[PDB]
Amino acid sequence: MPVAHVALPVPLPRTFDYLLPEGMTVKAGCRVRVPFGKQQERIGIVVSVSDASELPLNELKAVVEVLDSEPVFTHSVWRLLLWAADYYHHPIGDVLFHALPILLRQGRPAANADWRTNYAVSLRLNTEQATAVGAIHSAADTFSAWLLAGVTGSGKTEVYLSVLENVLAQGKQALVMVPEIGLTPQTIARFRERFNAPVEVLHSGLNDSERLSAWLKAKNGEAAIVIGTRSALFTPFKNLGVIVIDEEHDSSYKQQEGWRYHARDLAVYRAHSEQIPIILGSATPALETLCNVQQKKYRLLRLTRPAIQHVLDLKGQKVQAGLAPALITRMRQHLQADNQVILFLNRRGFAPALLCHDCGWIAECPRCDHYYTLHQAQHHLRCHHCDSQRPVPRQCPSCGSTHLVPVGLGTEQLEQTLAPLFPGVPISRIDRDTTSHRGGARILIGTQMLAKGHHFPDVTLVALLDVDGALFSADFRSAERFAQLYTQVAGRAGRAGKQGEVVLQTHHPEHPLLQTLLYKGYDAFAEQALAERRMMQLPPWTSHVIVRAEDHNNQHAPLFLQQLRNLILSSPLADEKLWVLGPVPALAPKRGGRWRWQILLQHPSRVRLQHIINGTLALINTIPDSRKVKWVLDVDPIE
Ligand SMILES: [Zn+2]
Ligand SMILES: [Zn+2]
Repeated sequence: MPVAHVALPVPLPRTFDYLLPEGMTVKAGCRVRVPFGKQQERIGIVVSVSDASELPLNELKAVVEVLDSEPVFTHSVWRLLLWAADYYHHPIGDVLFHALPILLRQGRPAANADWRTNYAVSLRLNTEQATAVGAIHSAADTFSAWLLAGVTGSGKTEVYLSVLENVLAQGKQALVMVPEIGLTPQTIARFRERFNAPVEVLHSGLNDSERLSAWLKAKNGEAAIVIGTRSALFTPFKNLGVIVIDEEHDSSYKQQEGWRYHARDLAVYRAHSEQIPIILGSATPALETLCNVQQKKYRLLRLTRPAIQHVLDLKGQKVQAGLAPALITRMRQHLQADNQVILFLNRRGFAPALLCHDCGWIAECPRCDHYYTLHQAQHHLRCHHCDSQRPVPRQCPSCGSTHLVPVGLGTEQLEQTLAPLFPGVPISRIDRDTTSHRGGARILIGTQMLAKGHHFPDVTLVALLDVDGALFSADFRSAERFAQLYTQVAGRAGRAGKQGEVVLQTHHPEHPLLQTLLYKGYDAFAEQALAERRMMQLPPWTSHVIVRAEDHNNQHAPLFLQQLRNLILSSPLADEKLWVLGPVPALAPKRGGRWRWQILLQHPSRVRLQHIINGTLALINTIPDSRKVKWVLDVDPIE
């Protein structure tokens, strides 16, 4: 009598044991229908089969039905999901079901209702592009990870297409991932045209039957290329030969609710498991990717080859609605010409800092010298790093001025205060934030990078009002995000024959990172920022895990996190290189009627930190408050 160890779609980090009735057989990765709870039945996925259970066998119930004779996961996806459930510390049943098409989550048959033998290659690459294609061509049957770095217009997409052509010429399949925002009509029609082979485009418009039909075609070899967003990483393939991740830095590859996986990292694990090349492409590569190049874990392939810009010093200026006087003037010049203007601000929920508008002084924690977070309503400064607290001072202590201003505020009523300064001028946001156009003069308000397929040809002035927020944020990654945005808009501004203008406002135009970025470029900024991350022992040079908790009384969550902190620190694996910081309020400390708190775990070794967390979680029942609180583990947070 075998025992099936079954994963169910429930938020418990365990499997559930069932007996197989005589005559019924099943294997790992097959779905089953099983009893669950008092008198309910659910679909589960068999994780393994053995002849034993931790419970007495006479306490086990029987599997009702086996749904699959062949598994619904290929090996490499199965190995990736089991590895990820452990590394992200997420319930195995939630991981496995989240990776399936909806119809298969529901228990329906994995069924509905070639190009290989005769592949026809249907173009002049430059030297640099041919070197890149050739390097991946020679690397085709073992694992290797490549950063393809080149500004927009340097020909990355043509390298991708030639690599794919070579992969299809081998009779192998390909996976192409693009950001959520990336599946444009032009992009898609481009791919489909180049390949005389079936291409499946997993775009968010697809209904569940079409998503299953594409899954089946990739699994059985009928589709040559699957193009999709972060979840396409779970696509089964018969014979996968390459993975391409376009725009590898984009934050849409990190899932930030439920299972918080990072598709970029999991795609590299998948390439290592399938023993194939993965190409990560970007005009503004993430620091962790540049760190992987410097450490020789990734290989670099570089592709190489005019807007007016002004940096405005805010110090002592008579601002109107957070806009420098000289910027207001420029905006009037462009608006009078019937052109459009984009203002970029920090993201809503940004945790503001406090600085002197006259001399530039920034409020800093005296204990640990990190920049303070300003809480205006409560007239408090609070340190996100060490949790110290001070009243807001009446005077700058460096110069004596009373003109202390918050930095990093979003479009807080700014729509209302911009209408006075620009009467009769329509105002409109452009952020994809729609709670889950083409004309003359207009002011556009943005808070993040535009999509690669998202252009506003009638914009001739971009203003960056997010500089101070980025530089003096309590989030160490904000400068990196700002550098990536700046490089995009500067590149987009007046690509040719359309004179563009970019204006940056800051109280610190001389800031050394900003100077490197503006006059030496992204790559130089990135080398400098990476060196500073290393000195500070921050990601990508150490590993971080944030434990986030919330409550309805501003007491349960910090108490639970204090206790979790002590339990972590008491781990037999906890050494001198482990830091556990906090508890501290989240950078958005309260949303709804909930208080949000966190601790940060930091270690140089990703695997050691994983083992420390594993030992802590095996003892989580030692902290009974763990069930009085909603809490999650966020491994490798992008915060
Ligand atoms: Zn501090
Ligand atoms: Zn001052």
